[PDB]
Amino acid sequence: MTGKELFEMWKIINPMGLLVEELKKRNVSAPESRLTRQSGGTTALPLYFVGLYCDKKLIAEGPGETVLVAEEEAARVALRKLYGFTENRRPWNY
Amino acid sequence: RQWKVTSEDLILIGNELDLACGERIRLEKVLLVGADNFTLLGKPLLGKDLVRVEATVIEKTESWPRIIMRFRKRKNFKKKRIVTTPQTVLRINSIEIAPCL
Amino acid sequence: TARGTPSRFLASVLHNGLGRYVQQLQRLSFSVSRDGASSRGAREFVEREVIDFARRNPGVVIYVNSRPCCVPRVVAEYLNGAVREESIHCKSVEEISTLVQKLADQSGLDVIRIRKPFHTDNPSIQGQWHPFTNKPTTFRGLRPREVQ
Amino acid sequence: SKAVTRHRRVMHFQRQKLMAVTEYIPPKPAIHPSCLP
Amino acid sequence: QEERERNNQNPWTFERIATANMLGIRKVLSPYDLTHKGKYWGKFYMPKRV
Amino acid sequence: RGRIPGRQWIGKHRRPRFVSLRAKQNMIRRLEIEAENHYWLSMPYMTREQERGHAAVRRREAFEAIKAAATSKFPPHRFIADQLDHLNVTKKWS
Amino acid sequence: AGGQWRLQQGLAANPSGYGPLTELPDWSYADGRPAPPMKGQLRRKAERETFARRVVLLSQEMDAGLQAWQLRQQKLQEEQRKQENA
Amino acid sequence: KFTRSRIPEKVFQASPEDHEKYGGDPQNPHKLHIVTRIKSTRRRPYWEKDIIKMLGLEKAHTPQVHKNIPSVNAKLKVVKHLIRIKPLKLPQGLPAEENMSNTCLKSTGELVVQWHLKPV
Amino acid sequence: SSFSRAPQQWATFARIWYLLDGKMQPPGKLAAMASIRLQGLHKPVYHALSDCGDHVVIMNTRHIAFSGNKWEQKVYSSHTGYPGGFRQVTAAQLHLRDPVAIVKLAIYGMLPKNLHRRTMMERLHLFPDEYIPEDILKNLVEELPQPRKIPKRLDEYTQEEIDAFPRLWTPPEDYRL
Amino acid sequence: VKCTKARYLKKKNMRTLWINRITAASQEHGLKYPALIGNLVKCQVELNRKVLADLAIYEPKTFKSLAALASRRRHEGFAAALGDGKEPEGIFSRVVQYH
RNA sequence: CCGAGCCUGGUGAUAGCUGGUUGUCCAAGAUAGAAUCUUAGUUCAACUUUAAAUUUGCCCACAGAACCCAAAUCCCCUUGUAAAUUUAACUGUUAGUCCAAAGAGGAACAGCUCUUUGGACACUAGGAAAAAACCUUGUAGAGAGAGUAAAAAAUUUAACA
Ligand SMILES: [Mg+2]
Ligand SMILES: [Mg+2]
Ligand SMILES: [Mg+2]
Ligand SMILES: [Mg+2]
Ligand SMILES: [Mg+2]
Ligand SMILES: [Mg+2]
Ligand SMILES: [Mg+2]
Ligand SMILES: [Mg+2]
Ligand SMILES: [Mg+2]
Ligand SMILES: [Mg+2]
Ligand SMILES: [Mg+2]
Ligand SMILES: [Zn+2]
Repeated sequence: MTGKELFEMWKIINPMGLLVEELKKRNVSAPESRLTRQSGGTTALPLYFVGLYCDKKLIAEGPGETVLVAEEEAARVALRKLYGFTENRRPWNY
Repeated sequence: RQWKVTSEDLILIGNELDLACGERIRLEKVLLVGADNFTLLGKPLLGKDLVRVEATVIEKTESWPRIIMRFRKRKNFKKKRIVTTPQTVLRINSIEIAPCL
Repeated sequence: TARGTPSRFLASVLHNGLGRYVQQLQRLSFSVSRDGASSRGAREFVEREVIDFARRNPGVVIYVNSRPCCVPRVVAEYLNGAVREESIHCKSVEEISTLVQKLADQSGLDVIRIRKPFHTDNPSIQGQWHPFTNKPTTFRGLRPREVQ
Repeated sequence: SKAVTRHRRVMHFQRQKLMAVTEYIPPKPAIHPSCLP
Repeated sequence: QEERERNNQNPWTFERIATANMLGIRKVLSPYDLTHKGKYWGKFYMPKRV
Repeated sequence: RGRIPGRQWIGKHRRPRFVSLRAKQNMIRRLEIEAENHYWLSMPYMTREQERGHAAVRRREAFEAIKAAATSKFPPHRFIADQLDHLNVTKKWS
Repeated sequence: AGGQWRLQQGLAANPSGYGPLTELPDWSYADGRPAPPMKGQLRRKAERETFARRVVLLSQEMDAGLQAWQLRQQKLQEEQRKQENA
Repeated sequence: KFTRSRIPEKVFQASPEDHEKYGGDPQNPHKLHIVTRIKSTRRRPYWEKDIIKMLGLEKAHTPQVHKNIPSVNAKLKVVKHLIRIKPLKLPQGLPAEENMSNTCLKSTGELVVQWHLKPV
Repeated sequence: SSFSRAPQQWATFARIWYLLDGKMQPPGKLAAMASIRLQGLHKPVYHALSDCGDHVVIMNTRHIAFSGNKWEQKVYSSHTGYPGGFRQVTAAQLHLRDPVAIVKLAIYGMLPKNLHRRTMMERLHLFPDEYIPEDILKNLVEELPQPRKIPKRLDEYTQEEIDAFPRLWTPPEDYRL
Repeated sequence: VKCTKARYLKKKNMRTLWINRITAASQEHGLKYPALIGNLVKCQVELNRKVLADLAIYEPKTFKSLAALASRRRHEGFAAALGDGKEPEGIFSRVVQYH
């Protein structure tokens, strides 16, 4: 299991909806998605960064081809941050 | 030769270490250690008590055959040599830092 | 030569080092001849050293055919299904001892050019570089030379 | 060629390196001897 | 020219380098150059040289 | 346009090489090292007569060792063991 | 890079030359046992030992030669005294 | 024509400014030279080449010890431009037989008899 | 990081639209900066095999300035291919006929001589004056600074600077001036 | 023959690539490679160019920390150029003595 | 296909001349000249090579080496080093180019020719643009290590009582 990341082991649909319902479980504000940086909006290979802000403070951001893909990727990042399966997490002890 | 390594990662070394495969060893020299929010630099290398980097030997193998040809033109000077160097594989099992600072 | 010869990235079988290390050589199959000056070294080796070798390596299994053969050979099967045969024709006892021991130490995957001398499945800590890491933002995120 | 020539015989690179190192660097104080004194 | 050769702040002079042979420059030089130190090159005469 | 006669680094007319501060500073540091060598070669420790006859014994011993090594030349020895071991080519199991 | 700085400070021009960056052991057993010395360090130690032996040999030879010169001049003085006695 | 050059003896007479510069006391002079070959013996005459291998400087940047005596200073003058010379000075006294092993050079010409390879 | 593979790769090797104003800036170092940004050396993930180039937009190439009498001394020369087709034009003539060609040629020279030079010159963009098409100034990121500052003129020096600057000499009153 | 002679140009090309990458990151953080590496050596960190480039890529925070270290060492060296002695040595310019 | 036919044979004519000369790996190794119907070759010397015997071989410190009309050299104990001489057996090199220096010839021309000292090339590598001969640099491999070597030209010029 070491190499494989979480959303590569476990498939999800509507990850931003999952994130919203989890934040409602935790009783925090519904976050809003806002693009932070972008380049090539008119270009055929655009690049966007979408951050998810709860109570006007960011907890996750994600890159993407389009705004929607960047948004769902940022939701995925937030889910990783919550569940503690980040790539910067403590390795498995032996 | 300097490497950067983490846990559960492989490295290859161009010589044999006189160690049975599967055996664990502690790496003494450490030029640097770093986490997501901080880093520890040496002058040049860090203290022994500070770090604990452990690596297990996985494999000892002859490198793929390297050809070397020496050729000089219109002098009838041509020669081949095919060499296979020994090389060993290590896996970094664990990295730990001490409260000492 | 590298371009004619195939290549591969460094990798291990089942991440052999993390948990318990395992002897990745399943099996050895010697084929030696009773007669034949070529096989005298192999015969002496199977006489004296192979015993202690098997005692040292219980996980591996050793088969000896001992049939007529002009060239004595040795086959080695690994966990990966990789087969590797070497001809020990006119080879001394210590030579084939080193040969067998390095076969045991070897991993069951082809020896060919290795691109990188390392492998990090989690290379990125502190975040991988992207163009927008080391440049600041703008008030209200305004592009250069735009009113609103 | 000969040592003595009508033209100025081109010298060896080390020779002209030496001649380019050895010069009369005119010494004067940091202050010009007209404006200040 | 005498006060020039006395006043040059350059620590290095053709006299010194040639009479010492500190870089094997005797290869490139002539045996007469150590007396024709810098002023001469063949028939010519470069007074600015010292 | 811009060519020059013959080979460009030999003959009556050749390509004019020019010096640079790089070369100047390099050679002046070399001859600075050489001047330090002059200084250290000055200031001897002993004189000729003090230096005359102290290493004669060592030089004599070295030369006598060379003499012995040169005189000590013979064929190697021959052994019944190394002659008979060739019989072991027809070894075979009963 | 920085070779002149290292020399001015007293360190080797190349950090690979000498110092703790290379002379220390690069690995030890996890049990804390010491590993055997590396071949490079072994040959460097042998070289340094021969170096020191040669230094000592030269110093001893030359100071013995100077002492021999001294006592020869002393014997010369003594035999001049003997002459003036004769 | 090119021939091996004789050096005037007056060249090797240090002045007080040179003494104050290089830190060499004419009284109580050193006795051992460390020598390191800096330039290629190639593109040099056979006498320089053979004197180099005589002194034992066939490899470059490999320090060799020699005596500070005229018979050796002669060769060192012949090939002074191929080599760097510095004195050998040590505070810890000559290496004893117990400390033959743990010796160490320094780039400053020092020869230390104990090498703890550890900071203060 | 905690990013997925393809989006992380995309964000890492994405292209950037740099913007530069050439108002009295020299085409030499303008093209230097542009060539660096186009080759992708500024990216620490640079490798020639990987096309890590970036788009660049220059403005006011008409209002560029040389150092010296370059406008007269410099000559851009080209051969049409036919006999008598060898023609030289001073930078002044070449600017008057095409204000973009000077910086274009400067960059074409700074760039390496491989087949990627033409692609990088395609990614590049030039505009004679302060005007950009909507999409092109919409898909921008940042304006990297100019290499040289522009010295101030007398009509620009405020009065307090002039007053703070001291007077250096006293004229005699009897003088026409 | 070209396979065997390609090894040295492999070494050279990869060093040139490491230096290019480090120069890029350095001028991205305001510095440049000569000053950066000189100051690192002065502060006694012998981190070769391959790991420096790998840190520039995968670990930009550590790399810009090192660049800040280098720049501060530059400013300390300039203070030393102003007054060589007769002053307190830089806190980072200090060296560790080995024996 | 007649300055004297063609076929066969001698005849595998001869050729100091041209061309060609077959498996792997390692090592040592370009060298003053003389005679010759001889200068496109050869014999001797010299150099190189192999195996042996013995001891001095190289660097060199004072002293020493012409009246006539300079760089350096010969000899040379010490010292630093490890080579040298002789014996035995051959082969091969004996049509050579540039740089620096001293000269001769020629025009104080030649990428010109002739002698001497040294270096390089005809062996690898980096540089000077490509480059035989210039500068750094030599003893052999693997490295995705590091310190260095030689190494990038500067110049704008004329008033006058
Ligand atoms: Mg001449
Ligand atoms: Mg030509
Ligand atoms: Mg006829
Ligand atoms: Mg007919
Ligand atoms: Mg014939
Ligand atoms: Mg032929
Ligand atoms: Mg050889
Ligand atoms: Mg002939
Ligand atoms: Mg003698
Ligand atoms: Mg000629
Ligand atoms: Mg000629
Ligand atoms: Zn003034």
